[PDB]
Amino acid sequence: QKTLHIYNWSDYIAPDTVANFEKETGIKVVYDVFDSNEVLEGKLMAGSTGFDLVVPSASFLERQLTAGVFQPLDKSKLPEWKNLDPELLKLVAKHDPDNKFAMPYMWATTGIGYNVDKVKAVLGENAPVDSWDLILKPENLEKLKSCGVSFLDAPEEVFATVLNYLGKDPNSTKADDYTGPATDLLLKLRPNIRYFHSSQYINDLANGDICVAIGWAGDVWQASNRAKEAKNGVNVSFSIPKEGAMAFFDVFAMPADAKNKDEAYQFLNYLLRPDVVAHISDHVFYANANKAATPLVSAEVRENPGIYPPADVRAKLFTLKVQDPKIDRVRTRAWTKVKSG
Ligand SMILES: COCCOC[C@@H](C)OC[C@@H](C)N
Repeated sequence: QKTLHIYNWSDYIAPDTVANFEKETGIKVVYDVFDSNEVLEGKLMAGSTGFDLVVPSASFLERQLTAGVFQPLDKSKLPEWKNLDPELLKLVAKHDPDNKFAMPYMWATTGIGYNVDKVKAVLGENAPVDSWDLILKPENLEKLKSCGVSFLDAPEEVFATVLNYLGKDPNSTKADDYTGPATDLLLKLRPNIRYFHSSQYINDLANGDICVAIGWAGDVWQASNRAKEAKNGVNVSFSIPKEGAMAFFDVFAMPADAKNKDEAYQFLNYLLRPDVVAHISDHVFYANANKAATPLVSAEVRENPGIYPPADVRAKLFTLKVQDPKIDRVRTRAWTKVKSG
Protein backbone atom coordinates (compact mmCIF):
# COMPACT_ATOMS: atom_id res chain seq x y z
CA GLN A 1 0.00 0.00 0.00
CA LYS A 2 1.77 3.12 -1.24
CA THR A 3 0.96 6.63 -0.13
CA LEU A 4 1.26 10.08 -1.69
CA HIS A 5 2.22 13.27 0.18
CA ILE A 6 0.86 16.56 -1.17
CA TYR A 7 1.52 20.09 0.12
CA ASN A 8 -0.84 22.68 -1.41
CA TRP A 9 -2.19 26.09 -0.56
CA SER A 10 -5.06 26.08 1.89
CA ASP A 11 -8.53 26.60 0.43
CA TYR A 12 -7.33 25.36 -2.95
CA ILE A 13 -8.99 22.00 -3.70
CA ALA A 14 -12.51 20.61 -3.80
CA PRO A 15 -13.76 18.75 -0.71
CA ASP A 16 -13.90 15.38 -2.50
CA THR A 17 -10.97 15.60 -4.93
CA VAL A 18 -8.55 13.59 -2.79
CA ALA A 19 -11.17 11.07 -1.68
CA ASN A 20 -12.26 10.48 -5.27
CA PHE A 21 -8.64 9.96 -6.32
CA GLU A 22 -8.07 7.53 -3.43
CA LYS A 23 -11.16 5.49 -4.31
CA GLU A 24 -10.18 5.12 -7.98
CA THR A 25 -6.49 4.37 -7.40
CA GLY A 26 -6.22 2.70 -3.99
CA ILE A 27 -3.51 5.23 -3.09
CA LYS A 28 -3.71 6.82 0.35
CA VAL A 29 -3.08 10.57 0.26
CA VAL A 30 -1.48 12.61 3.02
CA TYR A 31 -2.59 16.21 2.37
CA ASP A 32 -1.25 19.28 4.22
CA VAL A 33 -1.62 22.99 3.54
CA PHE A 34 0.28 26.29 3.64
CA ASP A 35 -0.55 29.95 3.02
CA SER A 36 2.92 31.38 2.34
CA ASN A 37 5.34 31.06 -0.61
CA GLU A 38 8.11 31.96 1.86
CA VAL A 39 7.23 29.03 4.15
CA LEU A 40 7.35 26.62 1.23
CA GLU A 41 10.57 28.16 -0.16
CA GLY A 42 12.21 27.84 3.25
CA LYS A 43 11.31 24.18 3.53
CA LEU A 44 12.64 23.45 0.04
CA MET A 45 15.94 25.22 0.75
CA ALA A 46 16.50 23.80 4.25
CA GLY A 47 16.27 20.08 3.56
CA SER A 48 13.77 17.43 2.60
CA THR A 49 10.16 18.60 2.48
CA GLY A 50 8.80 15.11 3.00
CA PHE A 51 6.36 15.71 0.11
CA ASP A 52 5.90 14.13 -3.32
CA LEU A 53 4.14 17.21 -4.73
CA VAL A 54 4.27 20.89 -3.67
CA VAL A 55 2.56 23.90 -5.23
CA PRO A 56 4.64 27.13 -5.35
CA SER A 57 3.82 30.23 -7.29
CA ALA A 58 5.78 30.13 -10.53
CA SER A 59 7.91 33.20 -9.73
CA PHE A 60 9.14 31.44 -6.58
CA LEU A 61 9.68 28.23 -8.50
CA GLU A 62 12.15 30.12 -10.71
CA ARG A 63 14.36 30.76 -7.70
CA GLN A 64 13.87 27.22 -6.41
CA LEU A 65 15.13 25.82 -9.73
CA THR A 66 18.49 27.48 -9.20
CA ALA A 67 18.85 25.31 -6.11
CA GLY A 68 17.98 22.11 -7.95
CA VAL A 69 15.14 21.14 -5.59
CA PHE A 70 12.73 19.69 -8.21
CA GLN A 71 12.76 16.72 -10.58
CA PRO A 72 12.12 17.43 -14.27
CA LEU A 73 8.73 16.05 -15.24
CA ASP A 74 8.66 12.96 -17.47
CA LYS A 75 6.17 14.20 -20.07
CA SER A 76 5.75 10.64 -21.38
CA LYS A 77 4.00 10.02 -18.05
CA LEU A 78 1.65 13.02 -18.52
CA PRO A 79 -0.32 12.10 -21.65
CA GLU A 80 -3.00 14.82 -21.35
CA TRP A 81 -0.48 17.69 -20.87
CA LYS A 82 -1.95 19.10 -24.09
CA ASN A 83 -5.07 20.06 -22.15
CA LEU A 84 -3.12 22.91 -20.53
CA ASP A 85 -3.62 26.36 -21.98
CA PRO A 86 -0.59 27.09 -24.20
CA GLU A 87 -0.66 30.82 -23.38
CA LEU A 88 -0.46 30.21 -19.65
CA LEU A 89 2.28 27.65 -20.29
CA LYS A 90 4.23 30.34 -22.17
CA LEU A 91 3.87 32.77 -19.28
CA VAL A 92 5.02 30.14 -16.78
CA ALA A 93 7.90 29.22 -19.14
CA LYS A 94 9.43 32.59 -18.35
CA HIS A 95 10.11 31.10 -14.89
CA ASP A 96 10.45 27.44 -16.03
CA PRO A 97 12.05 27.33 -19.48
CA ASP A 98 10.35 24.90 -21.84
CA ASN A 99 7.98 23.97 -19.01
CA LYS A 100 10.34 21.30 -17.71
CA PHE A 101 9.43 21.23 -14.01
CA ALA A 102 6.03 22.79 -13.31
CA MET A 103 2.43 21.88 -14.17
CA PRO A 104 0.17 24.99 -14.07
CA TYR A 105 -2.72 24.41 -11.67
CA MET A 106 -4.69 27.64 -10.93
CA TRP A 107 -4.07 31.36 -11.49
CA ALA A 108 -5.52 34.62 -10.21
CA THR A 109 -4.68 38.19 -9.20
CA THR A 110 -3.80 40.09 -6.04
CA GLY A 111 -6.50 42.70 -5.63
CA ILE A 112 -8.94 44.18 -3.11
CA GLY A 113 -11.60 42.25 -1.24
CA TYR A 114 -14.19 44.27 0.57
CA ASN A 115 -17.55 44.37 2.32
CA VAL A 116 -19.91 46.09 -0.10
CA ASP A 117 -22.29 47.49 2.49
CA LYS A 118 -19.62 48.62 4.96
CA VAL A 119 -17.47 50.30 2.30
CA LYS A 120 -20.44 52.27 1.02
CA ALA A 121 -21.44 53.14 4.58
CA VAL A 122 -17.98 54.58 5.26
CA LEU A 123 -16.86 56.00 1.90
CA GLY A 124 -20.22 56.53 0.15
CA GLU A 125 -21.85 55.10 -2.94
CA ASN A 126 -19.05 56.58 -5.09
CA ALA A 127 -16.31 54.83 -3.11
CA PRO A 128 -13.41 54.13 -5.54
CA VAL A 129 -13.73 50.35 -5.39
CA ASP A 130 -12.19 50.18 -8.89
CA SER A 131 -8.90 51.71 -7.70
CA TRP A 132 -6.02 50.94 -5.40
CA ASP A 133 -6.91 54.35 -3.95
CA LEU A 134 -9.49 52.51 -1.87
CA ILE A 135 -6.77 51.12 0.43
CA LEU A 136 -3.46 52.73 -0.58
CA LYS A 137 -4.63 56.32 -0.12
CA PRO A 138 -4.07 57.12 3.59
CA GLU A 139 -7.18 59.30 3.79
CA ASN A 140 -9.33 56.34 2.76
CA LEU A 141 -7.62 53.67 4.84
CA GLU A 142 -8.00 55.84 7.95
CA LYS A 143 -11.80 55.73 7.56
CA LEU A 144 -11.99 52.03 6.68
CA LYS A 145 -10.11 51.15 9.87
CA SER A 146 -13.53 51.53 11.54
CA CYS A 147 -14.47 48.09 10.20
CA GLY A 148 -11.03 46.46 9.85
CA VAL A 149 -8.13 46.32 7.34
CA SER A 150 -5.84 43.39 6.49
CA PHE A 151 -2.88 43.03 4.11
CA LEU A 152 -1.43 39.80 2.76
CA ASP A 153 1.67 38.57 4.53
CA ALA A 154 3.23 38.39 1.05
CA PRO A 155 6.21 40.75 0.86
CA GLU A 156 7.06 40.42 -2.83
CA GLU A 157 3.41 40.86 -3.81
CA VAL A 158 2.71 43.83 -1.53
CA PHE A 159 5.85 45.72 -2.58
CA ALA A 160 5.19 45.08 -6.28
CA THR A 161 1.65 46.35 -5.78
CA VAL A 162 2.83 49.50 -3.97
CA LEU A 163 5.56 50.20 -6.55
CA ASN A 164 3.05 49.92 -9.37
CA TYR A 165 0.64 52.20 -7.51
CA LEU A 166 3.45 54.74 -7.17
CA GLY A 167 4.15 54.69 -10.89
CA LYS A 168 7.37 52.70 -10.49
CA ASP A 169 8.38 49.50 -12.21
CA PRO A 170 6.55 46.81 -10.18
CA ASN A 171 9.83 44.87 -10.29
CA SER A 172 12.05 47.88 -9.73
CA THR A 173 15.74 47.08 -9.35
CA LYS A 174 16.59 50.39 -7.62
CA ALA A 175 16.94 49.88 -3.87
CA ASP A 176 15.87 53.44 -3.06
CA ASP A 177 12.41 52.71 -4.47
CA TYR A 178 11.96 50.16 -1.66
CA THR A 179 13.66 52.05 1.18
CA GLY A 180 12.20 55.39 0.16
CA PRO A 181 8.82 55.90 -1.46
CA ALA A 182 7.50 52.34 -1.10
CA THR A 183 8.39 52.24 2.60
CA ASP A 184 7.18 55.81 3.15
CA LEU A 185 3.72 54.98 1.84
CA LEU A 186 3.46 51.64 3.67
CA LEU A 187 4.41 53.28 7.00
CA LYS A 188 1.85 56.02 6.41
CA LEU A 189 -0.73 53.26 5.92
CA ARG A 190 0.61 50.95 8.65
CA PRO A 191 -1.30 52.52 11.61
CA ASN A 192 -4.61 51.56 9.95
CA ILE A 193 -3.83 47.91 9.19
CA ARG A 194 -5.22 45.50 11.77
CA TYR A 195 -3.00 42.62 10.69
CA PHE A 196 -0.79 41.10 8.00
CA HIS A 197 -2.06 37.61 7.22
CA SER A 198 -2.66 35.52 4.12
CA SER A 199 -5.53 33.25 5.20
CA GLN A 200 -7.43 34.60 8.24
CA TYR A 201 -8.92 37.36 6.05
CA ILE A 202 -11.18 34.87 4.23
CA ASN A 203 -13.43 33.99 7.16
CA ASP A 204 -13.08 37.51 8.57
CA LEU A 205 -14.49 38.96 5.35
CA ALA A 206 -17.17 36.26 5.32
CA ASN A 207 -18.20 36.97 8.92
CA GLY A 208 -17.94 40.75 8.62
CA ASP A 209 -15.02 41.23 11.01
CA ILE A 210 -12.90 43.01 8.40
CA CYS A 211 -14.31 45.17 5.61
CA VAL A 212 -11.33 45.56 3.26
CA ALA A 213 -8.24 43.47 2.48
CA ILE A 214 -5.45 42.97 0.01
CA GLY A 215 -6.35 39.44 -0.98
CA TRP A 216 -6.14 36.73 -3.55
CA ALA A 217 -9.09 36.76 -5.93
CA GLY A 218 -10.50 33.28 -5.41
CA ASP A 219 -9.99 33.52 -1.66
CA VAL A 220 -12.24 36.57 -1.61
CA TRP A 221 -14.83 34.93 -3.85
CA GLN A 222 -14.83 31.99 -1.42
CA ALA A 223 -15.45 34.41 1.44
CA SER A 224 -18.35 35.92 -0.51
CA ASN A 225 -19.87 32.49 -1.15
CA ARG A 226 -19.42 31.45 2.49
CA ALA A 227 -21.33 34.53 3.64
CA LYS A 228 -24.18 33.89 1.20
CA GLU A 229 -24.51 30.25 2.23
CA ALA A 230 -24.49 31.32 5.88
CA LYS A 231 -27.35 33.72 5.05
CA ASN A 232 -25.70 36.23 7.37
CA GLY A 233 -26.37 39.29 5.21
CA VAL A 234 -22.68 39.95 4.49
CA ASN A 235 -22.02 41.03 0.88
CA VAL A 236 -18.37 40.56 -0.11
CA SER A 237 -16.92 41.52 -3.48
CA PHE A 238 -13.50 41.64 -5.12
CA SER A 239 -11.87 44.21 -7.37
CA ILE A 240 -9.03 44.01 -9.90
CA PRO A 241 -8.18 47.74 -9.69
CA LYS A 242 -7.96 50.02 -12.71
CA GLU A 243 -4.25 50.72 -12.18
CA GLY A 244 -3.41 47.05 -12.75
CA ALA A 245 -2.60 44.24 -10.36
CA MET A 246 -0.23 41.35 -9.92
CA ALA A 247 -1.07 38.02 -11.54
CA PHE A 248 0.27 34.76 -10.14
CA PHE A 249 0.37 31.22 -11.52
CA ASP A 250 0.47 28.41 -8.98
CA VAL A 251 2.08 25.24 -10.23
CA PHE A 252 2.52 21.63 -9.12
CA ALA A 253 6.14 20.54 -8.88
CA MET A 254 7.81 17.36 -7.76
CA PRO A 255 10.61 17.58 -5.20
CA ALA A 256 13.70 15.82 -6.42
CA ASP A 257 13.74 13.50 -3.40
CA ALA A 258 10.06 12.56 -3.67
CA LYS A 259 9.60 8.99 -2.47
CA ASN A 260 6.50 8.08 -4.48
CA LYS A 261 6.94 9.67 -7.89
CA ASP A 262 4.80 7.11 -9.75
CA GLU A 263 1.85 7.94 -7.47
CA ALA A 264 2.62 11.66 -7.92
CA TYR A 265 2.32 11.28 -11.70
CA GLN A 266 -0.99 9.48 -11.21
CA PHE A 267 -2.27 12.47 -9.24
CA LEU A 268 -1.03 15.01 -11.84
CA ASN A 269 -2.78 13.03 -14.59
CA TYR A 270 -5.91 13.02 -12.44
CA LEU A 271 -5.67 16.83 -12.24
CA LEU A 272 -5.22 17.08 -16.02
CA ARG A 273 -8.68 15.52 -16.51
CA PRO A 274 -10.92 18.43 -17.51
CA ASP A 275 -13.77 17.31 -15.28
CA VAL A 276 -11.56 16.97 -12.19
CA VAL A 277 -9.97 20.42 -12.42
CA ALA A 278 -13.22 22.14 -13.49
CA HIS A 279 -14.86 20.71 -10.36
CA ILE A 280 -12.06 22.27 -8.27
CA SER A 281 -12.56 25.67 -9.89
CA ASP A 282 -16.28 25.36 -9.13
CA HIS A 283 -15.54 25.10 -5.40
CA VAL A 284 -12.51 27.39 -4.87
CA PHE A 285 -13.52 30.13 -7.36
CA TYR A 286 -10.17 30.12 -9.15
CA ALA A 287 -9.49 29.91 -12.85
CA ASN A 288 -7.64 26.71 -13.69
CA ALA A 289 -4.92 26.45 -16.32
CA ASN A 290 -6.68 23.72 -18.34
CA LYS A 291 -8.11 24.96 -21.63
CA ALA A 292 -10.04 21.71 -22.13
CA ALA A 293 -11.68 22.19 -18.70
CA THR A 294 -13.17 25.62 -19.34
CA PRO A 295 -16.52 24.46 -20.85
CA LEU A 296 -17.11 22.37 -17.72
CA VAL A 297 -16.56 25.23 -15.26
CA SER A 298 -19.76 26.54 -13.69
CA ALA A 299 -21.18 29.69 -15.26
CA GLU A 300 -20.95 31.46 -11.91
CA VAL A 301 -17.16 31.02 -11.86
CA ARG A 302 -16.30 31.12 -15.56
CA GLU A 303 -18.26 34.32 -16.25
CA ASN A 304 -16.91 36.20 -13.21
CA PRO A 305 -14.55 38.88 -14.60
CA GLY A 306 -12.74 38.85 -11.24
CA ILE A 307 -11.85 35.19 -11.82
CA TYR A 308 -11.54 34.85 -15.61
CA PRO A 309 -10.79 38.51 -16.47
CA PRO A 310 -11.30 39.91 -19.97
CA ALA A 311 -8.52 40.87 -22.32
CA ASP A 312 -8.56 44.57 -21.45
CA VAL A 313 -8.05 43.70 -17.79
CA ARG A 314 -5.39 41.05 -18.46
CA ALA A 315 -3.45 43.71 -20.37
CA LYS A 316 -2.97 45.67 -17.14
CA LEU A 317 -1.63 42.76 -15.08
CA PHE A 318 2.02 42.35 -14.16
CA THR A 319 4.01 39.40 -12.84
CA LEU A 320 6.86 39.12 -10.37
CA LYS A 321 10.44 38.80 -11.53
CA VAL A 322 13.25 37.29 -9.48
CA GLN A 323 15.55 39.92 -7.93
CA ASP A 324 19.28 39.66 -7.34
CA PRO A 325 20.60 39.35 -3.78
CA LYS A 326 21.02 43.11 -3.33
CA ILE A 327 17.36 43.96 -3.92
CA ASP A 328 16.21 40.80 -2.15
CA ARG A 329 18.03 41.92 0.98
CA VAL A 330 16.72 45.49 0.91
CA ARG A 331 13.14 44.39 0.26
CA THR A 332 13.12 41.85 3.10
CA ARG A 333 14.62 44.35 5.55
CA ALA A 334 12.07 46.98 4.51
CA TRP A 335 9.22 44.49 4.90
CA THR A 336 10.19 43.74 8.48
CA LYS A 337 10.30 47.47 9.22
CA VAL A 338 6.83 47.94 7.76
CA LYS A 339 5.23 45.08 9.68
CA SER A 340 6.95 45.69 13.05
CA GLY A 341 6.63 49.38 13.85
C1 LIG B 1 -6.63 32.95 -20.20
O1 LIG B 1 -5.51 33.08 -21.09
C2 LIG B 1 -4.83 34.32 -21.03
C3 LIG B 1 -3.90 34.17 -19.82
O2 LIG B 1 -3.43 35.50 -19.59
C4 LIG B 1 -2.82 35.60 -18.32
C5 LIG B 1 -2.56 37.11 -18.12
C6 LIG B 1 -2.15 37.38 -16.69
O3 LIG B 1 -1.48 37.44 -18.95
C7 LIG B 1 -1.64 38.63 -19.69
C8 LIG B 1 -0.48 39.59 -19.27
C9 LIG B 1 0.25 39.04 -18.05
N1 LIG B 1 0.41 39.74 -20.43
